[PDB]
Amino acid sequence: QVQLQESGGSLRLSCAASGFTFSNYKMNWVRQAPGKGLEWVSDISQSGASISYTGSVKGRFTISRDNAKNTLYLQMNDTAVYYCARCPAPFTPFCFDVTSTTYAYRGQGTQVTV
Amino acid sequence: KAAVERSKMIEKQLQKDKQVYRATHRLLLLGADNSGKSTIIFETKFQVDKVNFHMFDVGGQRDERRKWIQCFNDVTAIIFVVDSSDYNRLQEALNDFKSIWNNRWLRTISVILFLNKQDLLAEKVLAYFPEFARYTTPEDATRAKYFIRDEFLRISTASGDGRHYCYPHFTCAVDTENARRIFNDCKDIILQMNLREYNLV
Amino acid sequence: RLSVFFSVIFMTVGILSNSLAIAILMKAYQRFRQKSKASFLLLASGLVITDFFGHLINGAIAVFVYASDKEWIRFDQSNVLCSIFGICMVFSGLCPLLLGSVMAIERCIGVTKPIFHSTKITSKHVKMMLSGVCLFAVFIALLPILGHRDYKIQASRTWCFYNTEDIKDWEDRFYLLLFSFLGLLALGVSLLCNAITGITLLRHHLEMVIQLLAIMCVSCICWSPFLVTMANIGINGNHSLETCETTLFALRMATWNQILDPWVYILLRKAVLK
Amino acid sequence: LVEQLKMEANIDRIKVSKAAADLMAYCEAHAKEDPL
Amino acid sequence: LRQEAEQLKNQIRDARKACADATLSQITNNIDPVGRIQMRTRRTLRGHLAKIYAMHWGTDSRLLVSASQDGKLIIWDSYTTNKVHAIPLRSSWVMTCAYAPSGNYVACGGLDNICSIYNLKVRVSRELAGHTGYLSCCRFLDDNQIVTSSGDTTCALWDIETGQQTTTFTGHTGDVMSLSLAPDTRLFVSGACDASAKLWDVREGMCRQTFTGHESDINAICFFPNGNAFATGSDDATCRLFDLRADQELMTYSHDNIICGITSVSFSKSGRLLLAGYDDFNCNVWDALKADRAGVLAGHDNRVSCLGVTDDGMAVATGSWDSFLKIWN
Ligand SMILES: CCCCC[C@](C)(O)/C=C/[C@@H]1[C@@H](C/C=C\CCCC(=O)O)[C@@H](O)C[C@H]1O
Repeated sequence: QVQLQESGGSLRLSCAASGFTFSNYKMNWVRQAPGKGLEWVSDISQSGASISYTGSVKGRFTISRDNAKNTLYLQMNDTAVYYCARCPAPFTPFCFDVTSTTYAYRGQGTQVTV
Repeated sequence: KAAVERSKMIEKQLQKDKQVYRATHRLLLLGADNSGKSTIIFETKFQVDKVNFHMFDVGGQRDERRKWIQCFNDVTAIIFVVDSSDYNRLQEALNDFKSIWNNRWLRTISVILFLNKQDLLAEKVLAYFPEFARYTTPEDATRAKYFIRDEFLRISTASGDGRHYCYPHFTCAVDTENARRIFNDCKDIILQMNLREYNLV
Repeated sequence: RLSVFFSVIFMTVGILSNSLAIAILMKAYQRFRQKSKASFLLLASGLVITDFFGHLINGAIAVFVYASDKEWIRFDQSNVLCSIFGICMVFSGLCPLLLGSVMAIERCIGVTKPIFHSTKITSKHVKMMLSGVCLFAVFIALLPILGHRDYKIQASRTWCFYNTEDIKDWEDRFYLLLFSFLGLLALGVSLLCNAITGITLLRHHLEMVIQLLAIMCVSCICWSPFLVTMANIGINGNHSLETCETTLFALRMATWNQILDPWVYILLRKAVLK
Repeated sequence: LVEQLKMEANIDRIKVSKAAADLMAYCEAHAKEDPL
Repeated sequence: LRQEAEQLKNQIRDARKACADATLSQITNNIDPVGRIQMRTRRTLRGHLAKIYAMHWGTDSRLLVSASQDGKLIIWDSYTTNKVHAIPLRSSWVMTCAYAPSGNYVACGGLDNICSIYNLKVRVSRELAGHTGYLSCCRFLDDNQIVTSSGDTTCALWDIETGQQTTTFTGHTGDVMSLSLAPDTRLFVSGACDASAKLWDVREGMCRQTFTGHESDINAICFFPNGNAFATGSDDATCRLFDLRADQELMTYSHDNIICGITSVSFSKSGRLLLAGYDDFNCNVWDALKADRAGVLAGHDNRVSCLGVTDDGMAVATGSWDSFLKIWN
């Protein structure tokens, strides 16, 4: 049972993962703004390697992953529901359907109002 | 034995269908509903210089597409259409292009990238990406359009060297030269495949 | 200053190179065959197979002749062995030249006109042209036997070829001229097609140009002396010509062409060398 | 989803030892006529 | 509602943990290991112009069917290698093909969202059209009923004579990739792209149990010969065995050298051997009880897309993207 639980709502959003080998997948941070669709914020690989950010938050947000603790952190310093999403398969450098209306490997999300 | 006769007839028909199958080039058309894909499963068959092109637009499934995309492993090219006019969804198009480019089962397929609706972009420029301020136009032919093209080309050239190539084009809604461009990039793709075979790459 | 060693080393090097090329070509043919028609791979496979078989047969016959203390008299009463050896020599000389010209033409078409090459050639045509080239080489080899004359023993008394060291009728001169003209035509066609391909690529490109240049240089250098000598002998009546001292050298150079074919065609690629 | 979870939780389960024992019994009884 | 669902899931997990007293590996520790299985390629079926996507053995154990990327559906005689039939498809994006137990019909489907049913007596006889996603799998119950799964996260039971969905099965949150019929033909199992598998009652039409052990999408599902267990292959490079009566996973078949997904699974006649096709171009044969790799089937130049074991267990057919079907014994 793959489970992703988001906490937090400057902020220190956390995502606790279970039901899969955390240090085998590429993690993403996504949001859904009111009256809009799911938008990709950030992306981190499986070994702290190359990190990507979206234009709207470039340079302002940061992402990290604790493989030993199996957690995903997003430090921020707009109002939306934030989700931590997982790549569908391990050892692949591409998350395909993370920003989909019904994605199986995405958490429940946490609200952030600014 | 009549079974051998039936098998031989089937094999002859299969050879004929092999000729027909190899004499055709198949293309996968991708892009968001925002872009003008149609103006560029729906099947479009056209001919350039007595060469047959069959383009497929798959729009009958859900937005989860990591499983039925693998059906297009041996497609000749992926025509990716992007609305350069809308800056709001430009990052979505960039992420879509990156996912298509870096897919394991699409890592040997070349992409013809169309930057559609260049008239709307030109109108909008005359009276999202903070790196645009620290950008200078290249020594190419005849700034925003080339900035977007370079944004796509950075992803294209980041990975997949020598296996597949990206062919950017600037397009309008009333452009009539897209078929010729597709023909030329397909010719270059075939040449690259031949060169990779001759060198045992 | 003649010994069976020359033949033995040439045999071993050619066989080993062609076997390595055959294995690499089989693997590459499977891999590239589940992508398109591998016409170049099929032609290269035919070329290396022909080179291996010619090396084996001709070297075996030469070693048998050498081991018999050059006693050409009391082992071939009807000169059947000499005719067979001459047929094998002519086939193993002609087949690589025609095959190389065919691959040059195919690669020129596939580079200058890739869409036409992919859509209107197919693999049945490639197999048919390979078989036709082999059959044409066989027919040209057999033609003197299918006529009236027979292959003679050369001045070195170690190989059988056309009648050269004799002022014969017009038949011997015609046969020598035919062999020389076919070889030179193959060389010229290969040169022209490879030059066109290299010019098109210049105006994976660098490696392709390098291998084309190597193919041209090796083929020309290693096959021109023998064809020129044969043409000179055929045009004249050996009254104004060379002797066995240079004919053997030219034959050795042709042997080295057949040896170096797999290396300049298959084995010198970056992926293969890895 | 709640009703389906209740329906799935409202069933009886056989111990894992019994399931493994039956799997072993079937495999050992039918291995005589397994060509592979 | 989320709290209640979480509590119910926790209760189910606690019940499963209480039920599990021993392990399958511990139970199967005193039995003799299966020797090194060395199956050789007895046949090679050629004729498909592109990648082979699916195959299905006939119940007569001699004739089989295969679907290809070039929109071809070829029925082969496995013994004599001769081709029995070649059917052209309207759509060349097929994903599955099925053989009727009677041998008179063959079904297929794909990206067209249609299940096409052809009478071998060869032209189409039925076109079932109720799915809003690509048709991933289809299995015949008899000449009149067929069970299908699609990418719209639902399964269906169709009456072929009327061409209408007799029953629908809902509950999967991802695209359903495979299904397997029980030997009794009263239950079936389905695996989907949500790392979960479900057991469905055909007659009632309701989900019985849900099994969640895998980490990624499940591509293959197969049913144990006696019908009290099933095996699943997924994208996390592992295969798993689940027992219906215990309602929990029993054994995991994986090694720390496989980093590719599983595209197909199958069982031998006795169920002792589990055969799984991988994306690394090779097939692996595992000891089902001891979870040890009993052997390897190699000889395909591309990834193995489909895999099946004959009804009498006398051969294994594997189809790959290398456009070839290989029979192994
Ligand atoms: C016009 C024919 C060109 C030959 C090309 C070929 C057959 O592919 C290479 C051949 C060598 C063969 C030469 C036969 C006799 C040689 C004379 C004896 C002498 O030199 O004293 C053996 O010698 C070992 C082969 O390497």
